[PDB]
Amino acid sequence: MRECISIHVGQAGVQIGNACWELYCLEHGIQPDGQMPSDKTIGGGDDSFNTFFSETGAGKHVPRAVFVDLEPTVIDEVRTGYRQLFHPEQLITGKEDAANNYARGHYTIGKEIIDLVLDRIRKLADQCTGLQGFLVFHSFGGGTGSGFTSLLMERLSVDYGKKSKLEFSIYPAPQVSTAVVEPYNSILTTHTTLEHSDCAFMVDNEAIYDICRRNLRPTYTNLNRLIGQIVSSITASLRFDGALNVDLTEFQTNLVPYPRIHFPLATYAPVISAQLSVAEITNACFEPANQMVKCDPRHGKYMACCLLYRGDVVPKDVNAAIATIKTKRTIQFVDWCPTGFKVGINYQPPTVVPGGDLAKVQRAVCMLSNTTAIAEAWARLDHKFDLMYAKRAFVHWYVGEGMEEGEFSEAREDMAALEKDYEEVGVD
Amino acid sequence: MREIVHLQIGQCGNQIGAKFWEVISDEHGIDIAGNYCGNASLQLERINVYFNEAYSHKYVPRSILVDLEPGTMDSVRSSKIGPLFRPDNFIHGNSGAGNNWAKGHYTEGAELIENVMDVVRNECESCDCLQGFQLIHSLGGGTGSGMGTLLINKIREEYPDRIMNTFSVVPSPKVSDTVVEPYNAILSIHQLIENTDETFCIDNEALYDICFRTLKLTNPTYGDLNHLVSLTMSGVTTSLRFPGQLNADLRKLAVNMVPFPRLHFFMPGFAPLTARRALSVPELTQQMFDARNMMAACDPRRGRYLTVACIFRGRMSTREVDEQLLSVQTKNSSYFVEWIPNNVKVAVCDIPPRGLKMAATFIGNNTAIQELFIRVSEQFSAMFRRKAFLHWYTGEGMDEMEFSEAEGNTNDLVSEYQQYQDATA
Ligand SMILES: COc1ccc(C[C@@H]2NC(=O)/C=C/C[C@@H]([C@H](C)[C@H]3O[C@@H]3c3ccccc3)OC(=O)[C@H](CC(C)C)OC(=O)C(C)(C)CNC2=O)cc1Cl
Ligand SMILES: Nc1nc2c(ncn2[C@@H]2O[C@H](COP(=O)(O)OP(=O)(O)OP(=O)(O)O)[C@@H](O)[C@H]2O)c(=O)[nH]1
Ligand SMILES: Nc1nc2c(ncn2[C@@H]2O[C@H](COP(=O)(O)OP(=O)(O)O)[C@@H](O)[C@H]2O)c(=O)[nH]1
Repeated sequence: MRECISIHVGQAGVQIGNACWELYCLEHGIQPDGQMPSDKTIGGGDDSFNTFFSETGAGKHVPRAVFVDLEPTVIDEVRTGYRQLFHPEQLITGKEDAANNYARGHYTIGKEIIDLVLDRIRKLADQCTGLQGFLVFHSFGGGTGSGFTSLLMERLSVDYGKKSKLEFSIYPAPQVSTAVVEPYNSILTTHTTLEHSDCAFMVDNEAIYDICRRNLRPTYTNLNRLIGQIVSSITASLRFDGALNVDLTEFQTNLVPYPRIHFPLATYAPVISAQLSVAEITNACFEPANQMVKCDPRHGKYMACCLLYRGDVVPKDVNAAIATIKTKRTIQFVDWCPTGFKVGINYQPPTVVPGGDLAKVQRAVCMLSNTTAIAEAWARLDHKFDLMYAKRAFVHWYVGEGMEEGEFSEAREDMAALEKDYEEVGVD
Repeated sequence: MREIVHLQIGQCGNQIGAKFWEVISDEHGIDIAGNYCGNASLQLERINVYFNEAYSHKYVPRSILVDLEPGTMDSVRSSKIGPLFRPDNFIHGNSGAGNNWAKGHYTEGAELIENVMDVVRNECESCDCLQGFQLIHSLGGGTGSGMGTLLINKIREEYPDRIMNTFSVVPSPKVSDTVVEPYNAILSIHQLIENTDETFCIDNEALYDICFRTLKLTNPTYGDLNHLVSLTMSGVTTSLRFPGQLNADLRKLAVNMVPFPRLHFFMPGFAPLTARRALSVPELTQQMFDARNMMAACDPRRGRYLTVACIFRGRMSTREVDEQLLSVQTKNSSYFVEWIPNNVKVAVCDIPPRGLKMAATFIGNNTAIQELFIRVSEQFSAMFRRKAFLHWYTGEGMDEMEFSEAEGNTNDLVSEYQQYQDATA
């Protein structure tokens, strides 16, 4: 009765989406060719995975996925190393990359390909009768994953204004960065997709790299597998039995009070090399060094918390863990009915990759919590933006593709307004 | 994969291109018949940028060898890679310019630019998609610099949305006996400022200094300079020839390294330089940023690195490379600009060049390149204040205001380089 259409933009989006759909086929027991051993006896939908997976006339469980990138290498990698799982009609490739430029993906190179992607989106939405919205997978640093994401968000806000759209962005990190103008692309795609995104799980690769270093340099494959595990346990409640956060409106209403403040934070305790009590893994979700964003939540104030437990976790001791968490004076909630940790427990254990990077565990926990600590990350990004705009560095690569000089000042004003609104939330 | 069309103008460009193509075909495992014989699947990956796939497993390069004398073409055909190159792509004139920039920029370059335009259009209309043009030439010669700048102007007119990468060799008095070379160098520098987006400033003065001090060879023979520039060009193009984290496929390299449309003069270097030996990470890193090791006559202590793309080749630990380069960046924070954060990009390729276990190639848009454009301009001042050989160039229709315009543009480039060096975050 409900459908979701995953959208992956950029090389990071395509690789993360392929890893995530591999983990979704692993967790739901779907065979890689597309068939299902147990649940194909019915042959129909609405079996709690119909929000993601569509069934054709041959019984194949093809995911409702759109892989869009301006480089066909990763698309051919998905189509070769999967091929019968993903239809080639819905996998859109491109000719020329935007090459770490927002304006190239937003005005010239993405504008010659936006209509075909919109037509493919409408074609995939025609099979959906009760669709909720779209999951946008992209990355902040790239040229495709910022410019084409911004143009796609503009087109989906003009054409699909009754729908809610998520966001799955990758925050740039100095450890693994292929560009220098990642602050410029990130600030421009934040200013353009501020009014068109309703939940942005921006995760930086620095935190994933630090977790892989201290618990598991690690390459992009280990980062991709860990990020796929993180996103799979984030969206575990949407593809399983209904406790909470089973819809996009539930995500938008449990965590996002403001039209602009839609940047949650995820935290994961059970990262072990390939047991642990409930109280310590609940405590480890409040550790600032285990968060998916490199920031300190103790200097900010919380707004919401949606603890999602995976595996055989008894619900009696979760409340005792909640009490032992709340006895500490670290958490300082907001002062207009802040509620608390809305725990929902899924009894299906999470499945890890056989011989991959994470061991199979019985107790798993994730903390989808909104806070004002993301304002430190936006202050860092605007500080890097201000350092490269006092002397107008790298400006000409964007103006030469149709953009104007005043767009950078407009994005700076928008980021100043976002920082001011975060401060006004943070000040009673 | 995308496709790059290679262009070599002049006998210096032809000789260095032949040595560079031999080094690449040794590195990529391609024999003289164009058939793959390597042992790694990475060598056959990203091969369509340089080698055209002909019939019966023949990987011929898409090289356009352009000259004005047939002796250079006969020397190319007499070498080992002569049958490997495309015979239909040979273009040669009858009479060379002979250190005459006006003769190669207004008369003979103009009379052969239609033929090289037809060859370029024939190569480009067969492209699935065009990535850019790589140009290798010398700024001092007669048909080299003039025909390179005329080809640059024609390419920028025909394909304004394509990159232009130039391996421009700046002439030096220590290896070249011709006196009129500051005229050609300053005129080609003024053309490359206004009509090119990338420039690899390889200087023969620093090559002679490297061969004199490091290799302890008194004679600056052209074979050793050819081998050194070919090794440095292979180490630079290992980003384009092999997939990795830093692809730097022409446009990405220009987005990373070039902050301004005039200040796009690079400074390539090669740390383990050996003539025709323990290798490790911190010795290679401390040899990477040395003044003596770099292949341009510059002083990096007097300038600031605007962008750095240090690429390592071989089997090395990536964590130790990252730690050593972070220690280098923190220990020498006064040598880098503080208003461009994270300006050092590191990539590691597992395939080393042949003859070396490990390699270390650095590309940089340092501010110290303005010393080279002060040296060449001040040699141009000593040759224009007395109008030496000015009757040759002005008799070909060139105005004498053209030299004043080129001198003013290079002085403005020096002034803007110094102004952006004096600014601090
Ligand atoms: C101040 O006193 C001096 C001190 C030193 C010297 C050194 C002395 N002269 C120069 O460099 C002058 C270069 C000007 C260009 C002129 C501008 C070319 O357009 C002329 C041209 C040539 C051919 C065809 C059409 C047009 O001539 C050359 O390149 C000639 C090419 C010819 C021989 C093939 O080649 C040489 O010159 C040699 C033979 C290879 C070496 N010559 C020298 O060592 C001279 C003087 Cl006067
Ligand atoms: N975690 C993770 N990040 C990635 C991956 N691939 C690319 N990135 C991010 O992408 C950023 C740089 O962007 P690009 O290299 O241009 O890749 P892109 O975002 O897909 O943009 P395009 O190349 O134009 O498609 C880096 O900061 C990385 O963090 C990946 O596989 N895993
Ligand atoms: N590094 C290097 N430089 C060269 C070589 N041959 C020529 N040059 C330089 O190129 C300049 C001459 O240009 P040239 O190619 O001969 O011009 P042309 O005679 O008109 O084709 C001289 O100033 C030399 O410094 C070489 O083999 N190696």
